[PDB]
Amino acid sequence: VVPDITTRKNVGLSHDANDFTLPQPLDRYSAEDHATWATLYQRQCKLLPGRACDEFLEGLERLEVDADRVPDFNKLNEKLMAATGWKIVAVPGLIPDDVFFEHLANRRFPVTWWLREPHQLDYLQEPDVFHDLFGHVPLLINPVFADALEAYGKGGVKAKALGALPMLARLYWYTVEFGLINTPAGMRIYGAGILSSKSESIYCLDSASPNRVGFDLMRIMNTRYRIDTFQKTYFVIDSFKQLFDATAPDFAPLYLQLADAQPWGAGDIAPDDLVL
Ligand SMILES: [Co+2]
Ligand SMILES: [Co+2]
Repeated sequence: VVPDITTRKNVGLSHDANDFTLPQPLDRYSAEDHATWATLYQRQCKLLPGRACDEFLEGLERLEVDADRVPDFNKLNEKLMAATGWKIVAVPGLIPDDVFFEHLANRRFPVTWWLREPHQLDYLQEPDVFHDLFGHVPLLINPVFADALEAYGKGGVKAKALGALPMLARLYWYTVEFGLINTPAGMRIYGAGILSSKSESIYCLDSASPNRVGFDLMRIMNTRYRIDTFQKTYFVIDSFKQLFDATAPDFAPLYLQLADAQPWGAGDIAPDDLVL
């Protein structure tokens, strides 16, 4: 057993014991880190036109996400706060789900502060600052998307009280992390896990292999996912409004009905799916 990357990167740093935040450690970014950031940024910006939803590419520009260095979170926050009242907060790496949703409930988006090493350029399993900031943050300037996230966050309390955090986590995964959005110009991507990826960005739109299924709240909350492979199923929304509107009803009876149900496997098609 050797220390994992999260442990190694955080040596000598602390974090709040309750909310897991710390000030962004600006001094810890090396020349190599800025170069790695610049390489990832350039790679994604070459790949994503015609694949990412237009709002994502626009958000990168409106927030002035740096092309050439790891961004200063405080500086980005000036723009994000003026747009939708959100801010990003630095965290050490993966945090508990209850803490994560509590941040979202308060319009704080947690971002892992450290970056993958150059040898991990192609892929990192852990979240890092490229995935969290480049992948997740640009859409937070869209007020409908931002409201959906806040609503997910507020749902954390009820989910925790009912032992249903994993059901809310599935909704988050299949929307915020791996969601597709249909447009008159064809299918586009809004999931951050795809937007920061070297290759999943290609597969999710070009391959006949994955299922593309119309968004359905109950179906999604009853669907397993895997973290270590490309998604076998992507869920497709018509608009960010659909995401927000999905949060309108009381989730409590949905959780209880699902508590004793057998969940769908990551690759299953349910009898009632709208398959696209
Ligand atoms: Co700790
Ligand atoms: Co993510």
